[PDB]
Amino acid sequence: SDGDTAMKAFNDTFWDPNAKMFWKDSKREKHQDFWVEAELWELVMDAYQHTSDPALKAELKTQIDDVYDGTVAKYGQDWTNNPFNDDIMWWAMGSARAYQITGNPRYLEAARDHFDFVYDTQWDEEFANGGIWWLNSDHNTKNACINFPAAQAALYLYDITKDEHYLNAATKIFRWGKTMLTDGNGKVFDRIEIEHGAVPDATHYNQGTYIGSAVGLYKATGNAVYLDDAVKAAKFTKNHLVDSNGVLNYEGPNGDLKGGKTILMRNLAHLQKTLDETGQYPEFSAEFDEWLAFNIEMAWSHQNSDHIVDGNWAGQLGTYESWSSAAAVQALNGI
Ligand SMILES: *[C@]1(OC[C@@H]2[C@@H](O)[C@H](O)[C@H](O)[C@H]3O[C@@H]23)O[C@H](CO[C@H]2O[C@H](CO)[C@@H](O)[C@H](O)[C@@H]2O)[C@@H](O)[C@H](O)[C@@H]1O
Repeated sequence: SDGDTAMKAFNDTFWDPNAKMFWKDSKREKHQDFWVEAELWELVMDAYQHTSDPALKAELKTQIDDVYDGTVAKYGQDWTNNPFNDDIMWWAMGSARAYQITGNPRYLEAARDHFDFVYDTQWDEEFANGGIWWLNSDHNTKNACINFPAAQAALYLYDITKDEHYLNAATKIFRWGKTMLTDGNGKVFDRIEIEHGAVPDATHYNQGTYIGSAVGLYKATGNAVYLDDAVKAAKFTKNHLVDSNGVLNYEGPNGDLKGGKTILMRNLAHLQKTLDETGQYPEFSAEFDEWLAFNIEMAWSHQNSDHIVDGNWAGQLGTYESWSSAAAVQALNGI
């Protein structure tokens, strides 16, 4: 469908061309959190790939560079002092994508140096036979929100570099996460803690990065089991993390989860594209396409007069937030 109207509205409402960052909300008092800015960077990249408007395309090309420059101006070039390994990995993954799109070597160095720091210092086999720690300050839990994004980042690095080290990393992370952070049936657990074990709370963004890593590992290897793993996690999402009418849930008020549909929709588009160009899971592909279209139309129907959609897609039409509002824009820029 049209993703151009939604992307331009999002930029008009939230982009700060002075700081080269998105505002956190329409009160324009604070810029977006560090990790979420990486996900809005990926949204700009997805809209760049989706649009057929050469004017908007050229604007988004410049914006891909600006989002990086604005974050580096505030946080510096070296993010390895951030205690959240997931914050570092969201940026390493965005930087890998920026290189795939542009070939600007600065984005390969940012991706590789941040990925290497996390994988080389935060992968551990002492606890639970594998997995990356959530934090580099304290080691108490290993989480879906670092492990699956790390597998995805390693798969982008393998595509760019052809260095089998990165496919090895992706495979080891994903196999460990499938074993320790899922039920084997498509449900992705939040985390596994040293004292209390697995925490089997499922969320949009952890289903999403699991599906994206499984699809990426299917594309790298040709092994149909990884695509089956992705389809099971997609089916779980469609059958559990929805309301009684099939609309994806609103996961607020938690600020990190409120915009999680953005990451889910990005990765569900990857799966849709792979099913469409392979003839895999034909009955599911048709039902998946109908359910995605239903959700995207519900989101479209929830737009305000400025073409901004808050994250409560099933609810009635205040201050708008860039992370909650990103999910509809992503949904309309599927690649
Ligand atoms: C903790 O994570 C917050 C965020 C991440 O969302 C993000 O990856 C970011 O880069 C880094 O700053 C951290 O909270 C997340 C949400 O926790 C709540 O929901 C879950 C799922 O229902 C629940 O299990 C928790 O108890 C919280 O109620 C969580 O997804 C992360 O794993 C971290 O625990």
